[PDB]
Amino acid sequence: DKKSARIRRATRARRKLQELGATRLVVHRTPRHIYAQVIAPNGSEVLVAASTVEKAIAEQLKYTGNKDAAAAVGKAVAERALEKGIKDVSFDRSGFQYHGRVQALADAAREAGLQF
Amino acid sequence: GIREKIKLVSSAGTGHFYTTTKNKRTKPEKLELKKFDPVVRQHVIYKEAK
Amino acid sequence: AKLHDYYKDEVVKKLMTEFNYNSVMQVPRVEKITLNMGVGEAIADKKLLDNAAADLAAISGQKPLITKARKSVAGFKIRQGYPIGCKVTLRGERMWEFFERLITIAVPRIRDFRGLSAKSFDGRGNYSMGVREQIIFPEIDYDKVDRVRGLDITITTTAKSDEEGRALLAAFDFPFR
Amino acid sequence: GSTRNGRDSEAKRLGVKRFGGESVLAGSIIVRQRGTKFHAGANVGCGRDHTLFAKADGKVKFEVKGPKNRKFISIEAE
Amino acid sequence: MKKDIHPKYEEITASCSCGNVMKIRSTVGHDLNLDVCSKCHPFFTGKQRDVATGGRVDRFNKRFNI
Amino acid sequence: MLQPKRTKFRKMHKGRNRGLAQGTDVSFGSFGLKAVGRGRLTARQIEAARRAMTRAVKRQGKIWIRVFPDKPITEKPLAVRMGKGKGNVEYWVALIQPGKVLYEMDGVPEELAREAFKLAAAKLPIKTTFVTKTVM
RNA sequence: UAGUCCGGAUUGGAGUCUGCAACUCGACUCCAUGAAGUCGGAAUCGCUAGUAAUCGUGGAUCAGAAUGCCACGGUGAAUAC
RNA sequence: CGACUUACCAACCCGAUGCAAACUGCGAAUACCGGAGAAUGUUAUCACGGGAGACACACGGCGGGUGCUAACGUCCGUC
RNA sequence: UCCUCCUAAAGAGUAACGGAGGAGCACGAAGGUUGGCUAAUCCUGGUCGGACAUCAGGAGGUUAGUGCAAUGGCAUAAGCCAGCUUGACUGCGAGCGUGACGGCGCGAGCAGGUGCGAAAGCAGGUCAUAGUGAUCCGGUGGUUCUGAAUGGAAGGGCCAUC
RNA sequence: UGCCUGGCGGCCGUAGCGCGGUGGUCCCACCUGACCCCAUGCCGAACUCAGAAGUGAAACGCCGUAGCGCCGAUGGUAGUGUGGGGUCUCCCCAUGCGAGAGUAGGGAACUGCCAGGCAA
RNA sequence: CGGUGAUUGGCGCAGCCUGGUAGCGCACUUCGUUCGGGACGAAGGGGUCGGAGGUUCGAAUCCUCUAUCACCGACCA
Repeated sequence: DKKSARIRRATRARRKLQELGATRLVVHRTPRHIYAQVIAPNGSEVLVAASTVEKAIAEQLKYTGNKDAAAAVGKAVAERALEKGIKDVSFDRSGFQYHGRVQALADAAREAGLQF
Repeated sequence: GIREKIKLVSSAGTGHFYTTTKNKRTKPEKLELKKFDPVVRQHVIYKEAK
Repeated sequence: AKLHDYYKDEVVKKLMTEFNYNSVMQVPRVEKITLNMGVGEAIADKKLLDNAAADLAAISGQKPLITKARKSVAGFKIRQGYPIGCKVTLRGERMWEFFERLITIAVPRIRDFRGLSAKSFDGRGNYSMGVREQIIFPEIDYDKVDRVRGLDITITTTAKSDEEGRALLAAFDFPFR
Repeated sequence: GSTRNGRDSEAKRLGVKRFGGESVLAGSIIVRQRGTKFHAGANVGCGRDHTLFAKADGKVKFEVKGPKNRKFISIEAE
Repeated sequence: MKKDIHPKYEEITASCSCGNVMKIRSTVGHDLNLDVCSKCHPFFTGKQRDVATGGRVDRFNKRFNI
Repeated sequence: MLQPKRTKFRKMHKGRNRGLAQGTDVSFGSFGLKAVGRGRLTARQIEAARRAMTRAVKRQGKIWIRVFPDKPITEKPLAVRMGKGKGNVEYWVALIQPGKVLYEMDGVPEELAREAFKLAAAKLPIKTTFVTKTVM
């Protein structure tokens, strides 16, 4: 299976990360409309959520689901995370290898000022 | 019984040494471990000796 | 890949009327072709496997992977983690070229050929044939080899029944004894 | 005749030392156990012998979580 | 695919005795001369000389001559 | 002699025979031989009470044996002092609770089964009774 | 210089002769097939002159059926202290 | 080289039936730890200091190992 | 002498010449970090190849594995594979557990110096429980700590260790 | 505010299996090409990149179906704390607790935060 | 009554210790020599380690239980 093999893949980075009570940054790589959101350490509510499925992001991008679209998400998350007074977060791969669009979404957050 | 003991002597100016065991009759090569030296306060590469 | 574009609008279109499918993705497609070579006698000579690995470098298009022993039995004197065979799992672009070279100019090179068995299916639609010579492929120069033992071609498709995968190979005329 | 048994060992004194709501000062061993019969939860650490030691001078509380129902040991903070 | 470990994949031009010139991608080398292809092979005519092989009454009447 | 085959352990504890029985209802046959007294039946006692019972119901018919011993009993030899290990296994007993059906029988009339369970009850150290398969 | 263009058994098909008739149970021919066999252990045989060794022919027996038997010639040694 | 009849033994699931100290998809009563509260009990609770004795136990109930579910037998836990 | 189960009576502990088994090792990778993966046993097909080698597919679910006999535990895997490394480091250590004691065991956190990972983070050994013996005496190296008038040295003391 | 869908949780089989049906303008999956970023102890199958022609086939979500799994009464039974008794290797009485298995039955999950589509 | 050590071709012995092979002297089968036996040379055949049941990928080998085959014991009242 493709979906359930990734859930057990990320569970090591979920159960250990919520044990420390860290405000986590959960990314969800998809070949179209890559997602990213900021989740409170209680696990039941979120604080900042932004991606290319909204009409305020995809109108300035040619294709949603490549590297320069993932750079537009990670910049848009860090501009909204500083408005809530959230500086120190922890990145969550969510079962994706830190090579491509999940790295450019993490590089663009570290350029804007999201300290992790 | 088979696994005899050796002495990892520091290559630095001091004479501090760690002790350990090594099976000679199966893997006869010397150890080149890199542990902390408490006298020099450095991380000097250790060498095998008796 | 001559018969890759022939698959797109002369084989899929043919199979939509034989088993009355309703969607274009319901057609059985072929996934991979795996070339095992069960050398077996590598406990005596290690270079016998290296000569067996050199035969898949000419019959297939890439380097084989040696296969370690899954279990260990004493009836053949093998241990856990010993290379006892070698496989080539070719798929994608080079498999339509290998399937072109196999059924056209390598199956008629079989000595004492009457036809392939039509009952060699595993109840899912995956065909497996077995040949007994290397000289059915033109890439072997006939002087560097010293063993009669050939290989076995396994064609893995995405069918569900034996009749459903039988009509997929039947478009390539697949002589069907 | 003769016998071949008569051999055992120093009983290891395992089990739970501190139960339910019973204030434990940080670093206090709670459960001494063979494997992870009881798993470590909130504020409670797990040692190299699967001794769940407390980590915050508070209470205790056992639970069952996930989809395996493993008694779990947390620490209410008082 | 990887580099430096795989053999050559140069396209060649095969040919049989029936004149069926067909280019393939293989690792033979310079050229290739073949015997038969999927066509012009005795597989659909090979079974023609197999059905009417048996029979002993028609063998007998050739020695009866009338 | 009903004897088990490759038990997990050779010798087990003595154990008490407290509690009630489980095999109360007559399931396989139509007439049962239910026990009333609390005792135990050695492996020779099942086979001896089977010979005196099967012959009275002459071999046509069918007899179910609802008990199996699977419990070893040790016995020290003569002129052997106490201790120095556990004794050697000699025979196999079946722990019989009150209410356990011992034998069942079908294919015979009610008169033939009545005068045959009495012949098997005199081979057993426990007091038994005559029961019949009831509906539900 | 290879079990190889050596060797020919075995076997399948098609035939010829003889004889009343060729399956048990004949001889020969055509095609195909290709085995053991690479000089043979202990031990043992024949021969000293046209001799041994090698090659072919003929006769009896006989409708047909010999590598056997009986005869005829071609080439032709070595050694006997 | 191939196989025809098949009084018989019989693996895994299926339905039913029992057993186990070294089996538990279940599961008590007691017992033990911690917290709150009334009453009672010559602080009956803990720590330190001075002095010991004792370390051969026996029986009865209950849960047992063993012995023969034998012993005013032996070995355990509580009263 | 030590370790595992039961007896052992649902906290711990608990005896017998009671019932079953093991240990006096090993590993520089079989340790640490990061990344990825899920078997056993059957069924069918397929060259030698057969009950069992290797290849493809299905059921099944951890009945497999965990270096080692047993118990508990393991899918976030502690099981398997690959890359990099030596935290198998030094000085401590709040706080408890278990012992009559000698002792043993877990351990958050501080300083220095590193390893892996982008980072959060983990690592002062191995899934845990056996793989071991107190003292005296003597040996090896370092540290002027002492050193019998003074200056050395011998011998003692401390640390690491046989 | 409703219907959907996607991500993150509580709860962990009343929540999981099987059968039948259904979903593509959103979303999701399959797929497309891979010279390049990366990588296969061979294969781009996995991982990774650049795109959107086709499909809802496989996967996933939703609904129905009890054919299994699962939950679970009330009563009864076993067991047992305390005090007595007996034909005392076992059982009963007074009182307190009260199973397991089984039966009637329930049962095709509920819900919190945010984003997108649609109808309002 | 236990305790110690073996039971491998038709005979009895090495092989076990230290797991991946079943071997030796005889005997038997055939040929050779002799008129013929016996003797002697040459070729060849025959067990799969008492049985069961562990351990490992694998057992004659390692452990446990058995059967009868030998030796050692069996006290002092």
